[PDB]
Amino acid sequence: VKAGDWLPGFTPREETVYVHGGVEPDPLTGAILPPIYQNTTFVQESVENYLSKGFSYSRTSNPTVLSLEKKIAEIEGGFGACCFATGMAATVTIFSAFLAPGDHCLVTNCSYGGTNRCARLHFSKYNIDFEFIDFRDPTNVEKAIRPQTKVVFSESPCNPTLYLADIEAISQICKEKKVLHVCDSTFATPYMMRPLDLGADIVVQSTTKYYDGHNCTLGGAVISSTKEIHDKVFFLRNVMGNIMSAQTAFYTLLTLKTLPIRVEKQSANAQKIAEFLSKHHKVEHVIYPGIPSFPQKELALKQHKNVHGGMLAFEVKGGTEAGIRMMNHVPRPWSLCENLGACESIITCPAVFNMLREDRLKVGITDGFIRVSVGIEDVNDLIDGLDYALSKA
Amino acid sequence: VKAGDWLPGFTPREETVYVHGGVEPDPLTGAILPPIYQNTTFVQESVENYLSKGFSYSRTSNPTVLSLEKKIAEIEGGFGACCFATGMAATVTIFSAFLAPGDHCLVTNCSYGGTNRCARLHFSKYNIDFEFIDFRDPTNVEKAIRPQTKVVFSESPCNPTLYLADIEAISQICKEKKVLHVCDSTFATPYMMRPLDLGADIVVQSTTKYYDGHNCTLGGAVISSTKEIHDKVFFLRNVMGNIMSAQTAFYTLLTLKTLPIRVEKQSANAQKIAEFLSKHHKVEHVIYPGIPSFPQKELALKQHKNVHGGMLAFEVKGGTEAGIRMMNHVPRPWSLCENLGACESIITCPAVREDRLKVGITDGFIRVSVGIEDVNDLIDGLDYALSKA
Amino acid sequence: VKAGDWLPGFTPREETVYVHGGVEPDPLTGAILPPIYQNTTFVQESVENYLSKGFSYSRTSNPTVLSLEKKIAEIEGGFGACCFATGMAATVTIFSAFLAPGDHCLVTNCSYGGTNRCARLHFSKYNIDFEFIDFRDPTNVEKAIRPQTKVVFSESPCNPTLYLADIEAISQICKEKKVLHVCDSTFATPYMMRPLDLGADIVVQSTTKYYDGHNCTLGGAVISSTKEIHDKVFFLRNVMGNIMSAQTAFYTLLTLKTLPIRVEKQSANAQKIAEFLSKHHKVEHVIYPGIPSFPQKELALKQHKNVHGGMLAFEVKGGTEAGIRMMNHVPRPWSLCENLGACESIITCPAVFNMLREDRLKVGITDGFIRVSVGIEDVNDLIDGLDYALSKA
Amino acid sequence: VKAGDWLPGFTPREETVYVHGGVEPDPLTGAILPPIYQNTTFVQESVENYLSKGFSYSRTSNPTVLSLEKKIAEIEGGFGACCFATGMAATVTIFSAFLAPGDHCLVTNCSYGGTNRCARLHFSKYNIDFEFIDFRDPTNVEKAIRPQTKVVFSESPCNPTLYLADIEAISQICKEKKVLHVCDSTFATPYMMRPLDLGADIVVQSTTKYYDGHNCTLGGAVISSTKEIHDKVFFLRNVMGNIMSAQTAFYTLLTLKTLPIRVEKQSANAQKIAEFLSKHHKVEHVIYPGIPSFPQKELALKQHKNVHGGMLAFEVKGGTEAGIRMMNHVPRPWSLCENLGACESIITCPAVREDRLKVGITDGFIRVSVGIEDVNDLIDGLDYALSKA
Ligand SMILES: *Cc1c(COP(=O)(O)O)cnc(C)c1O
Ligand SMILES: *Cc1c(COP(=O)(O)O)cnc(C)c1O
Ligand SMILES: *Cc1c(COP(=O)(O)O)cnc(C)c1O
Ligand SMILES: *Cc1c(COP(=O)(O)O)cnc(C)c1O
Repeated sequence: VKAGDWLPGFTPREETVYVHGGVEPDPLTGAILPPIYQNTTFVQESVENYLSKGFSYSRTSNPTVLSLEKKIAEIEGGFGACCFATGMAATVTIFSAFLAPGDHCLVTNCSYGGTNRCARLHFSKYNIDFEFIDFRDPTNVEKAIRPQTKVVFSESPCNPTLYLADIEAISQICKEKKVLHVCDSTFATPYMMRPLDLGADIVVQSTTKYYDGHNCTLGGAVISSTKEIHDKVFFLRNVMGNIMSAQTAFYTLLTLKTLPIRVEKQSANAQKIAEFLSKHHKVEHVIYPGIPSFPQKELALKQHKNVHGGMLAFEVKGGTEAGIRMMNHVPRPWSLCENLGACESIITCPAVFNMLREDRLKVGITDGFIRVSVGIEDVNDLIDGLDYALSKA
Repeated sequence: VKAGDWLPGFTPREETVYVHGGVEPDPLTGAILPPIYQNTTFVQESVENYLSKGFSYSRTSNPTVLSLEKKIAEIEGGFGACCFATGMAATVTIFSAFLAPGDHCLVTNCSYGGTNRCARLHFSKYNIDFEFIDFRDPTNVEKAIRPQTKVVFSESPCNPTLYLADIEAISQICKEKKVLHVCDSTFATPYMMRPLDLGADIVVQSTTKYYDGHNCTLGGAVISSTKEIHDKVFFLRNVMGNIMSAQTAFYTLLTLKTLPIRVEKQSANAQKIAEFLSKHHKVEHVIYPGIPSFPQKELALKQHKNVHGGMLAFEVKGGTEAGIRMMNHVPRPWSLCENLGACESIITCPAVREDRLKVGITDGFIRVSVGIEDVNDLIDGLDYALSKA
Repeated sequence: VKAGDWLPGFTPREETVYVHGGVEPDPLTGAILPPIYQNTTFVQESVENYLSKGFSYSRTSNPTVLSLEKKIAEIEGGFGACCFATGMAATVTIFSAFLAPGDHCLVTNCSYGGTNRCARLHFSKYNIDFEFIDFRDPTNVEKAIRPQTKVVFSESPCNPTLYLADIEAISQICKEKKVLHVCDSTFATPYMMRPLDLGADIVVQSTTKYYDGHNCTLGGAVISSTKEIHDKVFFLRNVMGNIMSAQTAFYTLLTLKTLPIRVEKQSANAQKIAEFLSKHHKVEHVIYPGIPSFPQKELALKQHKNVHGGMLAFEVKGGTEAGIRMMNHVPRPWSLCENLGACESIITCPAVFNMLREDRLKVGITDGFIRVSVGIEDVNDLIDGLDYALSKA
Repeated sequence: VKAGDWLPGFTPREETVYVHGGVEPDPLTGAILPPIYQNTTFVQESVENYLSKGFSYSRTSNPTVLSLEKKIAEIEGGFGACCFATGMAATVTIFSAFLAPGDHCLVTNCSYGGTNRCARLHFSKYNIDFEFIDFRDPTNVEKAIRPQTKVVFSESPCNPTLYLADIEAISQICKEKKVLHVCDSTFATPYMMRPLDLGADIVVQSTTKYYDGHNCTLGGAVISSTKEIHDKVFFLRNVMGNIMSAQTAFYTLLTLKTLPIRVEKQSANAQKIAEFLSKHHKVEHVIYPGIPSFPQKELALKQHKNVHGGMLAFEVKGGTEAGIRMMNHVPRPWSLCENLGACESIITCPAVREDRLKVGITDGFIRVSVGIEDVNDLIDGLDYALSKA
């Protein structure tokens, strides 16, 4: 074994895979990072040697994007990954590939807003029936499967309610039923939970959130457990032209290296903040998978590795008015905006940042429902700011 | 009127719009170029001031992408534009927005391969009927329109045959029929043909090609004639997650500035190369709108402005094997690859299928993208290559 | 000869060199554009194979920067090129390499402000004597050469007066005198004049201006006629750590492709604008190498190929007050700012955008002296805006 | 105090400054990250409003670079910071600004190679006398100060020996002597040592190393304790044309956010690797501030905060050939290259010169940059490599 070779028969440990996975020094120059292939087209040597060097057009595939895809397939435990302009585009590509008119698709009722909206507002017009059910109980899913069900789409934890789905149990049901199991583990990251290890057929990620974790790029990823699934997604990406760009792939290859340490820090910070809010006289409920009153504590302890994540939610006593005063008074370092998973701590109120009382209520997004993405700042500053805002609420 | 203002009541001339349309110096700093908003989210000042600064999340809209969209809307003469990760995503978004199960869509039979394939192989599974017809006679279009027809999709010039479609007549037909006319004018560029000026309801562009013209970025654009259409596209883009990145948009804002002079040069070179090939004994036919042998020269002279474009095609005597030997022996500066519209001259023979000769792509059919190299190097390379055919 | 080879024994024509010079498809993937080597360090195969792949540290050299350097050396007719963070850094590196205390350096008295300032304010403290003389007459230079003269630094055309220097004649003198001839041909571009073809030893370029021509990047280049000179510059760049970045190199590799067509359009526009101003009753003098009253018309016709450039200057009747009203009233498309050579037409007043009357007068930068960089907009818009501003002056 | 404001009278804690220092949401859009001002010039509103928006030309200053400079000034506790294309340009600019013919400058004898070489081989031709001495005893510094001495240049820890300099004592010596103290704390990072807090007049940083920590960018920074010093540096940077690019500054603004957790991890790994090597029979000596065998452990415990850093060094028994065989057989995840401070673990043996052993770099001297990989992979690779020594 020489410098540049890995030791044979060794599987690199996890953090090493985050640092190096799917990437070796440039063969041509030894460049330690992958060069950015900011180019549209790739010259062919001859008609007979078409694609011999593996590339022809970046809408189809691109060397930088491919390096990122390989690293992501390694980190998530999948056969192959496909990288997309956004997480919404990865989601939409799954829905586009595996559903046809007359098909049934069970979706967690607490899915990300955008996922729900793309299902109801758009894909339903193709006479695809999306049924949104409670995924907390796996028997609910098992018995909601119909003969037209082709896809079961789980999310865990859920955006923003933080409800968990038992991925292993649902995967068990879907295998027995011969149904595709797709799971959106954006809130979890592979550091906390890898649905493909838990039996999922497909994982969808918004790399915008934690993969990036820097509020820098948009991106999506579809990680497939088999070559058939992977090739289907690959084909449809080429057709829908929603592939990720080389520059975004570079950014994400760079930010993935620190995902484990980032998520550890965010999660410790979030554990402390959730405990603080748990004791606060102005706070009505606190949802965080790591505090002992979490209603799905057992599933969390079963399913979450290392951490319980950077996301939490709470409710301020007083209702919408108090929540709004609180939001309007949360100071820096906090940011009042959308997105999550970033180094920068973010706070938002999903119910004021278009629908009706009863929907957001049945969903769990109450009127004072504040969603919180914890970053890597000093937790004492973050709690100072929350405490101030709360005294103002 | 002081420094930094456009004169009220005056309209910039064409090239000025390419340089400056949709962009002003940065209000905060005066930066002559718009900064790159390489950021995903935008901080809101309060709950009630939500969106007061115009942005929330870059998947929905981004300032750099918006400046490019304003430029493109100005260049193509439309109400609004939306920018996409690719031309194929733009096309797909039109299909997704304006078709439903049971609808009918007429598509030019000589469309870009990708368009034909996403229609026939994906959207057709939603029980959408795509009919491919010959758009060279607008009477065909008029006769083929059904009551379920929602979209007529033209492309002019066509890839790779360079067939032309009469955008104005087709638009009058669709207006009378209240059907949406979408035109893919990627091969023309707005510098030679603007379908919105000719009555098209929507324009689709692969900005990858000429807008970029540098082999650098991928991109797509949908330019909408009306606010209703543009709002629909915008909403669907947000739902599809196929918006263009801010970095890409910065690149394209940069490269658009030289589109007029780039296309002037490419078309000069293309005219010269077409005349050269028109005389070569190894060459069966030459297709370029700028030579008298062009079948649709009347429509060409009516519809094309400034130039006849950087794209041409030609047939080499001897069929597929001849074309292949030529390709294998085309020297630099030519590049054998995909893509078109670049400063780098590109040659390809898409053949290397009885529906090919129905789509007009024959055995020795060679599509040629003329760049801005010295035309003598390009012609000398072509002449050598042909000596090996 | 196969696809990917050039025809043997052919020298590619000029515009072809701008499009392709110093760049071939990526050997590894066939990528038509050079990949961006956004990386600091390059992995070595072994101790004995150190530098075998040619790179180790991007402060010293970088593959993207090297591609740009090769293209630039081709376009300018030099042995080798060295690319720098800015044009000021290239200039400073020349001054740093070839002057020592006690040395004499003749500089054109109408050099770029920054060049003059770095000479007087900084390098003079090393007891280097910079003598600034009129370069319009080559005999002035010949007879101003002293035994301590090591460097003759010409600029042509000059920023902003547009004075020309007879590069061939000065090169002749410097050869006979055994003195280094450096020429800053930023205003000219190699499309109009290549001092290395005219006998210069070194060419300095601010690639910020026309190489870029898009107001996008900063950059500098030093093109050396011999390997000795080139290696000296290379060493000193590594030591002073002012190399250009891979990303800026990519941008410039991309913008160089259109330099010929850009400069043709800018120059036609500038010829028209200079004629218009030549006829304008509010304009006192107009300087443009292309109009028939240019005082150095003969040298211009001798020395300029294809074009007379995008730069012009004029003076408004009325003095500083009229000039200021005019500047304050020039509308878009014009931009009131610094820089030049860009697609965007730019106007500025060097004498109000810190010194004294008599210096700016002896220099030629009069009080109403407006410098104009013409872009590629529609010339009718540009003349409309100038005419408006002038009616306002 | 509403959303978007810092509480008046409060000072952010350390890690918060790494995330947020010197940056606010974009006033125009609310963009949570500052846009990239990839532009050369800035449009002025009028002749008299010249510079009213703060910018004119990116060689002189640029908004992205300025936001990074504000962050860095906050992190290092200085009046101001200027950013440069590289660490070497920062060092060079200090030498250019503060030395003149006939001046004297004391420089640590175990400085980074580049610093020693730009002094001995370039600036010495301006009749500037550079004296290289042993900074481990501040009495040496005090005794070596001449009336022509203008700059004392310390570096702590030193590259590659990891010698420490007592920044506080040296600063007191230079204060009494009214000589400028510049400290290159590149190896320490402000997370472990901030020389400005210890009395240094100037800090120089290669942001290439830990500030970046990703092997991505080159960069330098000069942090000035006073406005006089900072204005001098700024003026000279404008004259030298060696400012940092806006894109680089964007990258570094990004990577700085994780510097604390990166360095925490690297130093944990480094402590474990040093303890491992301290026990290996093939290893002569191990140099890491965090083990009891460290000669300057008292100064280490006094001057280092939080961690003892990601850098270590060690000597392999058998000399140069042993070190070389080890290097040739260090496996992945290790990278054999230059640079340090990255998430990617890097190893090198700078030897492959009687002044080497005067500068303390022996035959089997191996400098090691510990990244954030799993320490077991790193130790296993080192153990194999050593089995081949
Ligand atoms: C944000 C999100 C998405 C959408 O991904 P984008 O990158 O914003 O398009 C999908 N799933 C979850 C859980 C998400 O949070
Ligand atoms: C290439 C092309 C497209 C597709 O655009 P992409 O950017 O490659 O996805 C659409 N129409 C035409 C005419 C095209 O040539
Ligand atoms: C602008 C200029 C320079 C300086 O180059 P920068 O890129 O601005 O540092 C040098 N010479 C001339 C003629 C110039 O115009
Ligand atoms: C590398 C280094 C430098 C030089 O910085 P660059 O960015 O490589 O130019 C200066 N000081 C130390 C300690 C260094 O290690």
